[PDB]
Amino acid sequence: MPTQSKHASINIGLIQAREALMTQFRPILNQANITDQQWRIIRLLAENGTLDFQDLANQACILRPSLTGILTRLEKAGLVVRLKPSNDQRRVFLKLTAEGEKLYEEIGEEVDERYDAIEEVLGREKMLLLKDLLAELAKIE
Amino acid sequence: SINIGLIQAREALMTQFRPILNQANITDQQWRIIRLLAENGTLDFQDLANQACILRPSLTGILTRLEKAGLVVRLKPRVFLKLTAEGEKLYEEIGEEVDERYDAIEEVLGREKMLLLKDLLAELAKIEDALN
Ligand SMILES: O=C(O)Cc1ccc(O)cc1
Repeated sequence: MPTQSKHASINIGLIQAREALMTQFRPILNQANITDQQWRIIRLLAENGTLDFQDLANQACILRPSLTGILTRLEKAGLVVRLKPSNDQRRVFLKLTAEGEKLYEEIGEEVDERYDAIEEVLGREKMLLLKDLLAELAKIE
Repeated sequence: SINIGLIQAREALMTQFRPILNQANITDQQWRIIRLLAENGTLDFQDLANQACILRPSLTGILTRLEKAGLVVRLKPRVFLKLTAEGEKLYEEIGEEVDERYDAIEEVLGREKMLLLKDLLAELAKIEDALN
């Protein structure tokens, strides 16, 4: 065995943590016919109201051409609508439709159950702390 | 959303470490595997798959290339995996630059916050098992 690095990999910790959430969320998403990437988008559009294409890619962490393809499909499905701003000719905003909002709620409630279970166990204070630290690490640069 | 927060925090780390891994001509997945092997000493294929969060056929491909590069050895003739001498060496020289970038990050957020995050992730993982 070599000498361990000074810092443990926060990266691997982040990856294992999200993957443990996904095994709990995978059957929920499968039944609603929604992928992991699709739900990141759906939950972000619901919670932010709207995001422009560029901000949506950064926050959902999806490569840009792949996001376009996903968006195209979500629009054809009637879940996502494009919003154009009167002060920028190229910039595109995205928002859930009525159908998209309803889908968010019915999936959102199922998903939130595990978040609630963890929160009743870990405590609201710690839960907030974890969310705030992730956001502080994420907003670096 | 802890889910979304987790992936955003990860994407932010990636940007900090990308230049280090690319200069070494190593991918995130390859580095992930090298670290897990280095830090566990020896692992079976399945355990490696689970800890790296990589599906088995995709892992086989990555392992195939790490072996051809002389960094990883399969134990032959359930399959076990181990780093070579060179793989260990690579872990140390890349690992040092990686620790350096972590020191810089820790200076931005603060050591206490970094430790808090590590502690909460560890507590999160132990809640997940308990609930199940
Ligand atoms: O945790 C590490 O080992 C550093 C690292 C972080 C993110 C990434 O994508 C690659 C390496």
